[PDB]
Amino acid sequence: MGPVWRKHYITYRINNYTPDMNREDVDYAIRKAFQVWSNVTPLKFSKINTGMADILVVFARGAHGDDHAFDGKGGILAHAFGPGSGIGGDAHFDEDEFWTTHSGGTNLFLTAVHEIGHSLGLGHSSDPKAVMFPTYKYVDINTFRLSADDIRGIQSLYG
Ligand SMILES: NC(=O)[C@H](CCC(=O)O)NC(=O)[C@H](CCC(=O)O)NC(=O)[C@@H](CC(=O)NO)Cc1cc(-c2ccc(-c3cccc(Cl)c3)cc2)no1
Ligand SMILES: [Ca+2]
Ligand SMILES: [Ca+2]
Ligand SMILES: [Ca+2]
Ligand SMILES: [Zn+2]
Ligand SMILES: [Zn+2]
Repeated sequence: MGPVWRKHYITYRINNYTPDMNREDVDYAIRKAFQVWSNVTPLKFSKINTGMADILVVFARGAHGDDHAFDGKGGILAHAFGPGSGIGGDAHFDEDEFWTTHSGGTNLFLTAVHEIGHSLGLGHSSDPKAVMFPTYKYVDINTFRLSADDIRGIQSLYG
């Protein structure tokens, strides 16, 4: 019962890239994270490099221009705004973390799946198996799957 996008074609743009990973790996992680949600909804996501994207993906540090300042290494890893114009939908990742493609540091893909959930209108789950649970936990990314609770949540918003 949070806000939803009132359309099924949603664009995203990667505003900037963490130096922790190569650009191609950031692109891949974000694309795959969007795919997780498109797989179970009518939503389609297209990356754009120019224009006005709905969801802006940002890596930033500390106080970074909104009311949700980061806290340095550890603690909060990322945050995102629910659907709406402007900053609505945007997903922000704390550059003070060490973003990775793997089990070391903080896995970008898994964190992005969680944040994009918020960008689409989901809140937190109390189900410890849900990607929308409030605390990060590395799982085998090649066997990762949305929980039934996550699928219930997103299908209740779209479709
Ligand atoms: N406490 C911890 O274990 C870590 C430690 C961080 C560190 O020191 O490096 N920190 C967090 O988990 C923080 C705690 C923040 C707080 O409440 O104080 N959580 C986050 O930063 C969240 C913040 C948030 O909710 N943003 O919207 C970000 C977050 C949530 C996840 C997510 C990913 C996968 C899963 C998961 C769980 C079970 C199964 C599966 Cl398949 C996946 C569920 C959650 N990824 O990013
Ligand atoms: Ca936006
Ligand atoms: Ca932090
Ligand atoms: Ca970093
Ligand atoms: Zn922010
Ligand atoms: Zn969250």
